[PDB]
Amino acid sequence: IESIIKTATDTVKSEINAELGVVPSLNAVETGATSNTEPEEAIQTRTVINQHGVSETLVENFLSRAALVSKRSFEYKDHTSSTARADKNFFKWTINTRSFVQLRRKLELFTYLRFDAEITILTTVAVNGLPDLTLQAMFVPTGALTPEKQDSFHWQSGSNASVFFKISDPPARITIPFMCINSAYSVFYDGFAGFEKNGLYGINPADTIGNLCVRIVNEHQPVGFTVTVRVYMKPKHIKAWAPRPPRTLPYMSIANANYKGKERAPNALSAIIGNRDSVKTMPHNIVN
Amino acid sequence: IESIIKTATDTVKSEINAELGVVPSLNAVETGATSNTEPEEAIQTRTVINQHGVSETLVENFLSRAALVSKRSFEYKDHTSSTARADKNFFKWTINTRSFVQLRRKLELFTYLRFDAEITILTTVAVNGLPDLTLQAMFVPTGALTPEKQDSFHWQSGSNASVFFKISDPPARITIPFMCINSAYSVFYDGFAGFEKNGLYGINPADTIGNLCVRIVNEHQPVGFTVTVRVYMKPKHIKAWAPRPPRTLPYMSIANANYKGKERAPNALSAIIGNRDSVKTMPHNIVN
Amino acid sequence: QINFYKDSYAASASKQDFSQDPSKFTEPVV
Amino acid sequence: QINFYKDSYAASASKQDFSQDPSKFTEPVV
Amino acid sequence: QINFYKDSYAASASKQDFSQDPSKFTEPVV
Amino acid sequence: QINFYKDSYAASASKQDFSQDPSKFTEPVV
Amino acid sequence: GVPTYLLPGSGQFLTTDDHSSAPALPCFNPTPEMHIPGQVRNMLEVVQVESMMEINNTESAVGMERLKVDISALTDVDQLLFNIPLDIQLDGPLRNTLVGNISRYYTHWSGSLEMTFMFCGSFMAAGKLILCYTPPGGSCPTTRETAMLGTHIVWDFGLQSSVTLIIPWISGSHYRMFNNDAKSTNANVGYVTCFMQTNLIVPSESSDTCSLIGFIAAKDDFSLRLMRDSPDIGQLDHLHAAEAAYQ
Amino acid sequence: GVPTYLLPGSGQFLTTDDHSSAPALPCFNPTPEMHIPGQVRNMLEVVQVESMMEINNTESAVGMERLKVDISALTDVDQLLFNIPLDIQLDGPLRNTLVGNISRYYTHWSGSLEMTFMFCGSFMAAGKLILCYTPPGGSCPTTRETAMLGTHIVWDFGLQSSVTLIIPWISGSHYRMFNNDAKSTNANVGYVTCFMQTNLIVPSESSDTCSLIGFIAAKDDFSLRLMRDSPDIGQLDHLHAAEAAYQ
Repeated sequence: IESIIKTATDTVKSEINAELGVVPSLNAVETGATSNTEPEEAIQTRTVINQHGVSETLVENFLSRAALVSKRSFEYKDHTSSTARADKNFFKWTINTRSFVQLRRKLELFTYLRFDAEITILTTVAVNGLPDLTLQAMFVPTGALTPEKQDSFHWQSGSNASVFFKISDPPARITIPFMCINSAYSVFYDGFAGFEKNGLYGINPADTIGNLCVRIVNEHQPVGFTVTVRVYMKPKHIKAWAPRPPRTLPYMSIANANYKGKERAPNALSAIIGNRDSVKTMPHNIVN
Repeated sequence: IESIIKTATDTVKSEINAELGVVPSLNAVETGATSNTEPEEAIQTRTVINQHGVSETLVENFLSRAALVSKRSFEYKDHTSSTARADKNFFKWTINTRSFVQLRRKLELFTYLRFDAEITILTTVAVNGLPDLTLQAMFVPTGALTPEKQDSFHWQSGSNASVFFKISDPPARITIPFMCINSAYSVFYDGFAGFEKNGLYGINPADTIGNLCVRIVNEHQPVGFTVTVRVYMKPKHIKAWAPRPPRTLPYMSIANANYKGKERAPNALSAIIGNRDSVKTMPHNIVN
Repeated sequence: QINFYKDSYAASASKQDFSQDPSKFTEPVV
Repeated sequence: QINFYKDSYAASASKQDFSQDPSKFTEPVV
Repeated sequence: QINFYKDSYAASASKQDFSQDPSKFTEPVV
Repeated sequence: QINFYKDSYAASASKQDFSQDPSKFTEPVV
Repeated sequence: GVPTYLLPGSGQFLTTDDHSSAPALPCFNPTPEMHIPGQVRNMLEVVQVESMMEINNTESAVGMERLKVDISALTDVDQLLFNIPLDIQLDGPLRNTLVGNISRYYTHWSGSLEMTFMFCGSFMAAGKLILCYTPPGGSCPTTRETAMLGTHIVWDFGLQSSVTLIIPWISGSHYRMFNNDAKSTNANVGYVTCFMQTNLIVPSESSDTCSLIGFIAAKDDFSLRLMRDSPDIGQLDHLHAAEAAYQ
Repeated sequence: GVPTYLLPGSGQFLTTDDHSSAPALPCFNPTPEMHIPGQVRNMLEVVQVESMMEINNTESAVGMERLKVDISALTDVDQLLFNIPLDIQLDGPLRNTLVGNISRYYTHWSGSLEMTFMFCGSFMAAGKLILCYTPPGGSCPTTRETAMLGTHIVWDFGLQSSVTLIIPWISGSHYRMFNNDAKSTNANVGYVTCFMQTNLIVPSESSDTCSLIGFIAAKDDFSLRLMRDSPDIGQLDHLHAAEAAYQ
């Protein structure tokens, strides 16, 4: 029965119940249903008008908190002598909820999510005075042509949604829409992306938002700067389906749900909850 | 039949069709009409309520993305000893969609365009601390008197629409109206501008917006700065006529539609699409 | 609340959907 | 949407013209 | 258009006076 | 004019009181 | 134009602010909403589902032996079988539950709990248990005469194989905090203990060491507020291939 | 005045934002709108127009020989003539088409395609072809018994010189992506193959090697979203005379 629930439910008073046939404490877990034993039906209650709002447990309010999804300190200098592995004043980033575990465990509570990403790009700068650098954050789709240089002609943004912003400005906030080809983001994808057997397991590219190619629009300055670009994603307009067990073991990788666990309890493989002495030993005991 | 189409069309269900005389798969390309064979008329379909919106394919949404049209890094220093070819703290720019190929290929999809330019001028600065320079971007019409110095008396802007802006400010955004003498910008001009036979082919000056003379309002400072001025044009209020084949070969010049093509396929002259082994060879084959 | 944009996804978060149905989880039986 | 200017070209982009006629392209015949 | 000041001269430019009389120049005769 | 504060003294200057009585100065006699 | 002035709090990025922001892809048509089964619109739907306690959170219970409690036939009278730490917000048997892992995204919680114990002996195994929720203040009761003064349920083993020990919301305060102090009056919940009412009595062909699977859900009284990040997960370094998401 | 505060996203130039901006030339009178023929108000008008496939995208087909497929009289039974890669978003015969070049300004596409094949033999040339759209999952079918199990059309050569192989929109997902991975379940479209139904049979005065011009348009079902810049064009350096636009 679907009903609008704004506050937690009231408790009716109850009296002495001595009745054959009606055993409300006795329930069947084997049916899979959670026990419907009301607190009135189990113990003797008073009338309580419960005014506690349930609004902070809304899945919209649960997940619409702008959490960190990307962070790169990258050097901002002459890159004529640097190696061809570091960021030559730009970084591509396939937009990925899996990189940071606080938002990842929250989004992996559910199986399917339908949200709009409210990407806030916080750029901060340190010296190896601070410059007022202008940054471009060109939104490239999944697999499309990502730039090769800082001053390459992919940054002209004929159709890719670039956002130009400065360090001295407030952080650039754009709204990435619901960009899955399916009706929800498959947070877990039990299956393979490709038709051949070489495809990566669990990684649905429909779950992938796209690339976030971020460069610094200014040319290279005679001193080098370490520019750290933090990206904050706020899921919004959130519809969520099929909740899951929250992940207890520590994450190993962003590409999959591999597990190793801690060496000892808590959150270990053989023992998730921290150990105690016996089953009849109370750890936090009020001894006076 | 002109009709308002907000979503893609639904698919009606169909049944087994065995009818003489009515051959909907058989059509005539020689009439020039594209084949009106519905998917119901060719194969046996189900009822599909198609809710896919067609709004992102609107020509307004197609072309109203602010793309790069100009980019000059120019030195900002003492120009008393520099040669008389470089930018002595100012640059003139005949406003030109043809300089950068992402917006150019999009605007050369059509023959005639009627749009309002939403010019955003992003000025960014590098040292050869950063200064907070003030820039003037005086809009000069096509062929009118362009300034000769930084501190010349053409910059007083008695009637030319100057926009004064700083590097520390948000980028200066003005709206150039539909400024063609004709009812649309001739993107392609099969003809000559002059009455004599010396005129440049393809360049209609009615298609030309005008000059964008941009100087730095500050005087010369004891150290030299490299100031890069990026200009972003967003076509808006767009009416578009007579679409064309998209250009496959790489551009050679901004003044004309010359072509050389790549050395090899793809996008070569003798072979636009990349080659394969045979006509019966499938390149991306699902081999298990 | 404010939403001066032309896109309905660009609005603020819809923190008003108080309809819940726990009986598809606590009593999923027929 | 907002348009506090005195010129009608200075407004935002008119992304509302959903009238299309493909039959002047797909069926250009008489 | 906006004019949140207390002085009527402080407003924007009145670019709306389309009344013209060229006949006091082109035909100034009696 | 605008006055988004909760205090009536915090408003703009009241430059509208055109009531004058010079006859308590120019003719102060009984 | 419009005479404005910047307040304190201008240009600052609060993470939990709720403001309409600029759409990156204009006139985007999202994928049409399909009825996917099992929509959660409120996290208290997830909390009210039963989920197994690790009452056997000891050593030598490796992995899955932590979810069940081995009870045996006893020669002594009225013996303690297990006791359960009731700190949802702290580490203990309630932590890795649906009522526990979701409430560790919060700080203040209210409402009644719901402990369900499913006996998993033989059909020939007959026994009776008492399940005493003692409201806090004193020590964990070790004898049954001490514990049955509190809120309890006495459970016969027959056709129905589960009781519900409703843990009533007995608190002075409207909610209860996390503090890292399990012995605080604002945080401590009480003690659920279990004693042999009579005994676990099996015949010669049943196993002498039967099991108990302990569930906990929350009720419709339950409530959570003051959202925080979970202490159940951590991150010491970057995850593997997270540098390869940038390459 | 008005108590305001700057949000995150203040003073940033998003390229695709839609805001009214300051007019440079005030009280400008634009040129009056004249009825110019053939207005495109929606790019799906351009997509639904037929346009030639380069099915013969091989070597030794130089220039215009790539647009036609040479079919001949065959001595073997039920031979493969051509197969067409159906990746609109990737490089292949559909790329340089009106359905292809416009969809490479997008990433996600839906709706049914429309392949039209115009036979360009003699009037005396009689023949029959089958045009099998195989939905993806397996290899490209090389024998006709493998391919006619899929969606096909059998085409006689007579007065009407063209069929329409409707490629139906068979996808699990609502749309289909670009990924640079042509073998992905989200991106792969299937395989259109062509086999001799009977044979191409010409008399002694017709040319033995007739031709097929393959068109593709899209249908009214078609849709495009998630706009991107085209990979069909590039820019390594500045174009010629682009420095002379500043002089």
